[PDB]
Order: sequence, then structure tokens, then C-alpha cells
Amino acid sequence: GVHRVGYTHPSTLPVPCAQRWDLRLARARIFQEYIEEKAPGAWQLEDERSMSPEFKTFTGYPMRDMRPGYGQNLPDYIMKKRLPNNTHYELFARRDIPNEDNAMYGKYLYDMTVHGTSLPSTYRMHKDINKAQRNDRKLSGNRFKVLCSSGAKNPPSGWEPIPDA
Amino acid sequence: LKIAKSAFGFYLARRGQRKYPFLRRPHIKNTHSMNPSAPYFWSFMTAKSQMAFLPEENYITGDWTGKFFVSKRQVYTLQHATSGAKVRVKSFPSIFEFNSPSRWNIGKEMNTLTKPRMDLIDEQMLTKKQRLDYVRAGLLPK
Amino acid sequence: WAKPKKRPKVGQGFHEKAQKWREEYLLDRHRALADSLRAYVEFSTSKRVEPWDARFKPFDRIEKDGVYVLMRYMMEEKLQLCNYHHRPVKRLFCNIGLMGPQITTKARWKPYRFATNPAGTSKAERMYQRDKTVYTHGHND
Amino acid sequence: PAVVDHDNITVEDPNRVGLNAATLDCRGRIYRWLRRGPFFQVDNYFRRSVKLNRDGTLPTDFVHEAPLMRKIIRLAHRGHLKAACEEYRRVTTVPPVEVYRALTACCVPGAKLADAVSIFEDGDSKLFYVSRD
Amino acid sequence: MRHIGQDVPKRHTHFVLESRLMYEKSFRDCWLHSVCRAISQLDEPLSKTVVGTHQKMLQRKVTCFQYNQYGLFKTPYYRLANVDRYHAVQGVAGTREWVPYVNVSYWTMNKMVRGGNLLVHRVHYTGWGTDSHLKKGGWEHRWNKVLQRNVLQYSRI
Amino acid sequence: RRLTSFGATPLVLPLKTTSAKDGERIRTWEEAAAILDCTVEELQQCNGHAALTYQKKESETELVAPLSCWTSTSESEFSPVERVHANDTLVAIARRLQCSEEALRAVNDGITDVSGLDFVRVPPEARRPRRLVEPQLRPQAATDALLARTIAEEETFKLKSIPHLPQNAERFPHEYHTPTSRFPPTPSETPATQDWMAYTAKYLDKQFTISAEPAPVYNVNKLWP
RNA sequence: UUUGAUACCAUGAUAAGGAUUAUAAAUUGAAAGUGUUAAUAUCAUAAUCAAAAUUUAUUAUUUAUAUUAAAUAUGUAUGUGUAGAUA
Ligand SMILES: [Mg+2]
Ligand SMILES: [Mg+2]
Repeated sequence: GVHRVGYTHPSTLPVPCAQRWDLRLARARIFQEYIEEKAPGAWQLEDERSMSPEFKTFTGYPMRDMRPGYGQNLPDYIMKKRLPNNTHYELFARRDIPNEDNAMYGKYLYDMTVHGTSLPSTYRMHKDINKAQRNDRKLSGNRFKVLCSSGAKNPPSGWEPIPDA
Repeated sequence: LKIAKSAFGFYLARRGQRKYPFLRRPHIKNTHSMNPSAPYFWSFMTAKSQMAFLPEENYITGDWTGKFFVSKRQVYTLQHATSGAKVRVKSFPSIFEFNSPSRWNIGKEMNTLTKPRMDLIDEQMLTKKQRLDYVRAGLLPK
Repeated sequence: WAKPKKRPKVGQGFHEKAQKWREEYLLDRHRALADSLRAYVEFSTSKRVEPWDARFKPFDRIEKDGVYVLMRYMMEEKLQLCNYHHRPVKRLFCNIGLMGPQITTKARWKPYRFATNPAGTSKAERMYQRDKTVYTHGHND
Repeated sequence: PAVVDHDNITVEDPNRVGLNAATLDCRGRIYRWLRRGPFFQVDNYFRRSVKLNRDGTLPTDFVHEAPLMRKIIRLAHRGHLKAACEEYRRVTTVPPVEVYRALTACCVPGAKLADAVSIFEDGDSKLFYVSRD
Repeated sequence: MRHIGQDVPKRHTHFVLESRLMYEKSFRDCWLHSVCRAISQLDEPLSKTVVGTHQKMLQRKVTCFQYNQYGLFKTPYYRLANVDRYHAVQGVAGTREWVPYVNVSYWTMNKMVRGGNLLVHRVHYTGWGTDSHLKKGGWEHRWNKVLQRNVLQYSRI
Repeated sequence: RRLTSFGATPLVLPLKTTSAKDGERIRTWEEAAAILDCTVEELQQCNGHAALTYQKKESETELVAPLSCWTSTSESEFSPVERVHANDTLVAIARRLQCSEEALRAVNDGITDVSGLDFVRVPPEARRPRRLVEPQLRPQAATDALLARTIAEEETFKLKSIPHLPQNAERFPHEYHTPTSRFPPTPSETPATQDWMAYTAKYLDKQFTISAEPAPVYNVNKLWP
């Protein structure tokens, strides 16, 4: 039925008694509770699937609310929502990275403490060793590529590269 | 991919015609974004509420030198028509300009004013094979 | 997995063609929109065939008895105000209450596309004779 | 050494203090950032400002925070313990001894001991022992 | 740079690092973003104390503030790319080409499981598994039970 | 009877005869800030009008003190008056407020039967009074201290109202859905509809004697739970 | 004072694909290899953080009582369940 919800103030009753709505406002002050003013009275729908022992999927709690339009957009959804801080997302952010040991310590630090020195990555070492091997037979299939070119283009006052044949 | 239309042609596999979960396809290609509806005109591919504010992209947020094109989720405003200033949008091949201003555009996003897939086809971006396949489907004359 | 062939270059003067084509596709779309709004509203405003399926009850009954009596004397004005559009018609029948639970349960209504025909429709072919130049989603005459 | 200006932050970032993801030499920086301890941001912010002066004086007297400390003291003298504690929250810098005096003095007449104690312990051995008086 | 003295065999592995920073930016911006959203879109009065013209005004003030924040990370998580920390292979999450608890792509999961590197247990390829919960209602049910022990067993205060 | 900090009644500083600085009117900011024992910037936060017009407070009539300067009295804090229940006796009321009954009479003019009264005046002698307003509530001065700049701009730009909806909006029911709105929509009410007797009385048969079906004096919760 | 995994030649490795070890206390999925992985380098920064451009063998869509509300989400093909060929 379409009716006006109504409230009888206890001073007006022929016995004073504590009205359930009044109690509800108490409960809302204590655990601070948003009272949705536009909540339609007609829409009480339990989630049948999870709340009835008749379905194999029965958790005892209302897993989803059955409201078709409801979306991450709405201020109401935003107000009760778990922020991503310190969830698994953070755990992924930190522990899943390309070389897993760089999660535990600075490579240079480790290398310098354990070995006497910084060590190149395995890949780099491969390219290094290969250059040494193939520079020993053929020469001049090569190129000279640096980060900063000035050191080669104007070399120091000394520096007379040994002629090759 | 078979043909590389961008860099990603090299990195990505098609995996045949593969199914993705509902409304998550890796690449957002909105072919439907201009899809005429008189009765749904104000609800389709627009803001879910008319009390929402216009997006970020209708405003100059910081100190700018200038822009090349404005974003396509920008919404066409009476000033877009009236002011007589360049309004560009990035579409393909290059850019679409709103040159001929109309009030009928107002209040919709430029997504909706720019036809993504044109009925027009360049024969010169097509291989002879591809042109054949476009003649089979009854698109290109031959 | 074969190395992807390179895409040929774009075209010469195709940037102009694409600009022009989209430009006047939009200009055309303005009139297509104007016209389909005109159509949509003309449809909302004009009368429709009766929404209920007369082959079932309580509708089959002779037009001088039962539901038709209930309509001629109590509901007529309202049924005409809403132009026999099937949604408000069905709602009015719910609110008249003198039928009550039956509207959805015992009574049958015509399918969507048939119920949308203009009043006076004689042959079924009419569904297919409406204008296709206009974007109303079958809400046009 | 990197230093962040909170007044001058620009998109250009002239001092280049931000953590740029793709620049030359970035990688070890990114890795360092991902290894940082649970309070890193907070601790660094707090220790690079707020430190005992070379004279043995407390950092306690700052021009921009002074009226706030005054307000706290004032509030505590009129016996508003909650309002005072609520202003104590918004203090960026170490509060002067006078604040702690006022605040505990306010705790006395209502017998609040737990509160007097947490006040004291807050100002002491966290904030440089301003509270030990 | 410019492929001079590159340390890793795949250059794109670096993208994975970039991704991490994205999540970091989100942690830095989520609370802020969402508050500004909620206060902006609220049609009902904000409160007893803030109503009417003050509320309208404050709403616009806030969304103006939120638009001004350059670099604030608003991108929804399902639109971020998933890329392997090992071979930098990518996969769509929620698809059989991405494996969620190790967060590696199918390709790497396969490689790592077959040469023993991951410790898993093989179960018949066709069923639901050894697990009770999955055996009952499949993926959705197990999803639910996880919600139940993360949240619902608490009566919050 | 202990008082809560900053009672809900605002301290007002009138201009009046002021200090010996004038003996006529108070004028400068730092002056009133010395009087009320607060920062001048707080004093300015609270008063938007007197801060925008000028700093010499040219023509403006008063100042409002910052919330931290307000003093509560038992008078402003506790309700002077008490509601009377249907069943009430002077004995009952006295027990409720902890008064002695004679003291309750005294302020109420020796009244004996309370049946014709909505409110009985409460003696200052009362142990349990009611507080005028919920104490854990936040005073409005605080929330307005949060918004100070906005409240000054409201006056500068002369903003009476900012319309949330377009002019004709109620005419189109499915078009303007704010994102707080919920389905199914509620129909507007109708006068006699709640039960068959009321309806019959108003619409069908109009000499029907029973205008509504008997209404339990206690509250009936129609949506329940 | 250095030069390869790059847009580029630059070895390895896991897929799919039923054809005769049968009933009892018992599984209807196989090794012969399907982009991403370890010694051949000697043209080039091409990588997603949104809102984007159909030619690709390798894909089970909702078919006539009631039909667009939250991330933006598909305007098109009614034609005698009707060729050939296929699963
Ligand atoms: Mg192979
Ligand atoms: Mg990059």
C-alpha cells in the first residue's frame, strides 16, 4: 500500500514506551550510520541463492544485494567500499618485479659485500665473453657506440691507440 | 598479428577469434559510439545522470602552451559552436575538425559526432588481396 | 607466427576525403536526427491498435459484456488519453483494480511489435511498411 | 641531495626530484623505492625537518605554528580538554613545553590519569623530551 | 639505452616495473579521488550543517579541485596491462591466459610447472578439483566464501 | 548538571561603548581580538560580512566570537520546561526530574491536576533535567569555520541559489535521475486510500458513518521488519 | 673507450591431433612439437597507464504476451527451418 509512515511520540500514548524508530536513531548515533532517505520500502529482497538452505550455495549471509543498477560510480557505493591500500594490490606492487632478489637487497650492496665487487648480469657477461672471443679472430665487423661521444671524438692529449694488423 | 598497423602488430597475437569476459576486451574500439537513436538520444553513450558535471576534458587544467586535438570524451558546448575556434579530435587517418558548427551537436560527446568506421575506404591502404576480399563482401566495386 | 608485413602508407589526399566525408556525414545525421525526433513524437502522440489479445479471456467476451463494459463506462477517457499505447494501457488496467490480479496472469497481450501498429491497421504487412530512414527503434509509424 | 619544495611544485619539475619511470639510470631508483620501509615517506619527512638546534635548544619555537600553540594553551586553561586535544592533532612541529604543562594541568581536576599519562608519554622520547619538565 | 649494453635479455621487462609504480600512484590517489567523487555527485544534502547553497558551492569547489590535480591516478584496475615478471608475456586477467595467484601468464605458468620451479599439485584436468568449496558451486561460490572470511565473519563496530 | 564545552548559544560582541579608546564604539580588529582573547585571523574567519566590507568595521553592527570563546550557562544548556504524558501525575513528573514535589509546584503556581497542560516549568532545584539539544552533536560554528572562504564568496558573488534541476524537470519522470534516486518510484499519495472503510466513506457512499477503520493508538509499522 | 634479442639475421624446450592390453577393488586424451626460453650478432629507442582504424581459415548469439537506471557498450538480414558443402 502507499501510505505515510507514522510515528507516535511516547508523551502522547496512554502508557509511555520507547518507540522503535527512536531507538534506531540511537543506534545510528552510536555506530555512525548513514540513513538512506530514499530507500524504497517496497524493495526488501533477500538474496535467495545465498540465504536459503535450499540452494547448494548457501552461505548464511547476503553475499550480493539484489539491485540491478548498482554501480561503482554511486556515492553510496563509494561510502561503503574497501580502499586498495594494504590489500593484495600492494603486495603485488612490491613483491612481483623482474629480478626477485632486487626485492630483498640492493644488488650492488650484496655484490660488494659478498664478492669483492659489482658483478654484471648473466646476460651482459655473455655478450662480454662473446666479444672477447670473436675479437680474437676477425676484427672490423664492429662499430663504436657509446653513451657519450666526446671521449672518443676528442681523446686526451696522450692516448695514441696501438696500430692494428 | 598478420599486418602491423602500429607497433603492437609485432608484440600481440590474435589467438583466432577468442572470447573475452563480458565487457572486457583488451582494446577499446568503439565502433558503435555514433549509433543514431531519437528516443535514446540523451541516454545513449552519454552520462548516466544529467546532474553530472562535464568531464575533466572540457576544462583547461594547468598552464598550457596549447593542444593539437582535444579528447573525444569532451562534450560539445554552445561555445564550441559560437566562439569560432579550432575544435579538433583525433580520428583516423589523422584528425577530424568540427568546421561547420551546429547547435544539434550540443550536449553530446564528440565520440558521438565522429563516425569511427567510415563507409569510405582507401584503395591505396589496401593490398591487392585485401581489395579482392573487400570486393567479395560487396563493398568495393569490381 | 610469421613476422607481420608492414602496412602500406595512408593515401594521398585521403586526409581531405576523410575530413569531408565525416563532416557531411554529421551534417546529414542532423537531419536524420531531426526527422527521427519528429517521427518518435508523432508516434507517441498518435493512436495505436488495441494492445490486448482478444483470442484469450477476459477479452474474447462479446463487446457488450464483462471487461468491455468495465472499459466503456469506467476507463474509456483514460484509455483514449494514453492513445492505447500498450504500457500505459496495461498500467491503467492494473490501477482500475476491478479486474485485479488477472492483468498479467490470465489475460494475454499482443507481442511488442504488433501492439505498436497504428490504429486502423488491417493487414499484418504493416509492420514492415513503416519508414526505415528514421532511427526510432521501431517506435516510429 | 633531493629536496622537495611544497610551494613550487610544477609539471616541469626543474629540480628533477620526482621518480621518473623511464629516464636514463632510473631502474635502481625504482627498485630502491619499492624496497622502502613501512614508514619511509613519513619518517624522512619528519627527520629532515624537525631536529634539535646546534645550541641544544628545542626546535619548538616557529613563527607559523605559534598562534596554534597559543590556542591550545588557551583552550586547556578554560578546561576544554577535548577541544585542546583536537587542536593538538593538527600540529606539524614540536609543541613548546607550555602546551604540555597546560594540557596536563587540565587533566588534574577531573582525575583523568590515562589521558595525562598518554599526553606526557607523547611529548617524551618521541618529541625529544619536551615533556620532561 | 638505445640498445647499448642492455642487462636483461628482454627490454620490455622494464614495463613490469613501470606497472608497479602505477599501483603505487593509485595507493597515493585512491582515497582522495573517491572522496572527491562522492562529495561531488551527492544530490541529497551533505549534512545538517552543510546544506543548500553552501553545499552546491562546496560541491563545485571540490570537483574543481579534483580536476586540477595533474597526474592523479584515476585509471580503473581492469584497464591496466598484466605483464609477466619473468618473460614479459602479457595476458588478459579473467581469461585462461593469465594465472592469478602467481601473477604470471599461461606461457610462464606452463614453463615453470613442467620444469619443476613452482610447487603445485596436479589434479585431474577435467573436474573442479580437490577443494570442497569449488566442488560445490564452482568459481563464483569459492569467490563468495573468500568474501565471507575476509569481511562477513566480523561484526564491525 | 555539569556543562558541555561551548554551549550552543553564540557569544556576541556588540559595538556599544567599548573601550576608553572611544567610549562610543569599538573599531579595529586587533582591539576586539584583545577583548575576546583570540587570534585576529579567527575573529575574521567567523565574521565574513565585517571582514569583506572593511577592516575598520565602518558602518557592521556586531561581531561574533570564535567558537572557542563561548561560555555555556546552565540556563542556556538545560531545558527550562518539561513535556507532560497522558497519564501524568505531579508525583510522576517529580520522580522523573528528581525534584521534590513542592519545588515543582512552586515554579508552576501550586497547580494540582496537570491534565490540561502541554508543558510544565522545571525548577532549578531539579537533579535530572533534559539538555536542550544533543551534546555529542557538533556546533554549527565549527562546520562553518571549516568553510569560511566559501561563506565569504557567497556574499561577494551575491549567490541566492544555484538551481539543481532544469526548470520543467518534474514533467519528465524518467529523465532526471540523480544518482541518489532509487526504484521502484513511489506514487504520490492519495487521501482516503489506506483502508476500505475510509475509501468507501470518501468516494463510494458518502453518508457512511465510520470514516476509517479503528486505529490502534500505538504505532503500526507497515513495512516490517 | 665502447658495440646483439632491437623495428633486424642471430640453434635447443612443454601444443593440438580417438582406431583393438574390456571390467575388476580401475581414468575416454598420446612424445616426435604449437609466437615469447640457453653460445651464429654488427640498419634503425618503435609496447598498453585508458576511451583508439573490420579481411582475419580455425567462431555454438538473445527468433514474437510485457524490451536502454550508473564505467560507454553495438541500426540491423521478416521472408515455405528452405542450395552446395559441412559440425
Ligand atoms: Mg619450436
Ligand atoms: Mg617505454
